[PDB]
Amino acid sequence: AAYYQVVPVTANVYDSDGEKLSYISQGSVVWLDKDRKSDDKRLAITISGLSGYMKTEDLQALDASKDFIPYYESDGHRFYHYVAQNASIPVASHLSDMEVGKKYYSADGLHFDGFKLENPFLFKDLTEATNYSAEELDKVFSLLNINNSLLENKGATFKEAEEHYHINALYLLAHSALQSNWGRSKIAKDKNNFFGITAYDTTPYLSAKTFDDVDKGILGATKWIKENYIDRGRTFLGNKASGMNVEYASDPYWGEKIASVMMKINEKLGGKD
Ligand SMILES: CC(=O)N[C@@H]1[C@@H](O)[C@H](O[C@@H]2O[C@H](CO)[C@@H](O[C@@H]3O[C@H](CO)[C@@H](O[C@@H]4O[C@H](CO)[C@@H](O[C@@H]5O[C@H](CO)[C@@H](O)[C@H](O)[C@H]5NC(C)=O)[C@H](O[C@H](C)C(=O)O)[C@H]4NC(C)=O)[C@H](O)[C@H]3NC(C)=O)[C@H](O[C@H](C)C(=O)O)[C@H]2NC(C)=O)[C@@H](CO)O[C@H]1O
Ligand SMILES: [Ca+2]
Repeated sequence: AAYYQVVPVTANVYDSDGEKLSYISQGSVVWLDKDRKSDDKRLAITISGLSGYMKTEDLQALDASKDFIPYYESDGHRFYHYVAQNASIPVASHLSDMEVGKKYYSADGLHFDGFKLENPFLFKDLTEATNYSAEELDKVFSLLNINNSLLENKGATFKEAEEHYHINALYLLAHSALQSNWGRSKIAKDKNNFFGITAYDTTPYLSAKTFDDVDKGILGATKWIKENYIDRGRTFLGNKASGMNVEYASDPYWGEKIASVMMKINEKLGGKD
């Protein structure tokens, strides 16, 4: 088959030596790589920029004529990634080379047969500060109709976290928005944990770290990200080949999702970044 789906909760991706390169989530769809050798035990695959090997034990073959395969599609204004059958995210502006309503396929969301995307937020150095002020960040809640968020009116805390830890506050807002449903998930409300800190796939709620209050949750999560990712040379969102997404999340499109939120916020606030 050309496409395979991940069966267990997570599955590893390996190099030719059998060394672990990353891990990907249940239901993820990987492409068979016909330029490398597969055998009975391991398939040469590509996923979210990463070319490696997966155990056949962890995979189920798909039929693209009846099973969902992730794809990209333009509405004539934005290009969307269908990451699941009923969920899309905007990744880029429409390019004249895109046919509206045509499904496109890409192993990295950057290289397509007929055009190339820039996803600048996906590769932006997260140690560079946002050009948004605390007051501008606070405006996003009204502009994106975000109701009942624990993060409302916390722009000043995001900017303090940026000042102190040298981590982009637009990224911190977008990461908390995506990971905790704008500070409305049960982990957010119970644990003041807006960033999925130690929310492991096997037991996400139980494993998630606890913080004392909303401000200590924003500052403590920022500290944790700085010490565990930025200071260890993971300085951009990325994908399964490089960046924070290699280790931070099993979801192969975690980085693309956060970059999409950054893109949406930046457009609403006037394009300063
Ligand atoms: C279309 C769209 O936009 N959809 C949105 C939707 O995505 C939103 O929902 C949110 O989705 C997120 C994924 O995109 C999901 O992310 C989860 O987040 C945590 C943190 O990122 C992550 O946890 C990782 O788990 C692994 C284990 O599986 C750990 O790796 C282990 O670490 C051990 C110790 O270091 C090590 O011994 C083990 O060997 C290793 N295991 C493996 C297999 O390698 C990670 O630990 C790392 C390595 C570390 O210590 O640094 C751990 N990361 C961290 C930082 O702790 C999950 O993988 C990830 N899940 C997926 C599928 O990616 C959000 O989940 C949150 C946390 C939650 O469950 O509440 C999810 N949020 C919600 C609210 O559902 C959605 C929001 O509503 O919005 C949609 O629009
Ligand atoms: Ca190696």
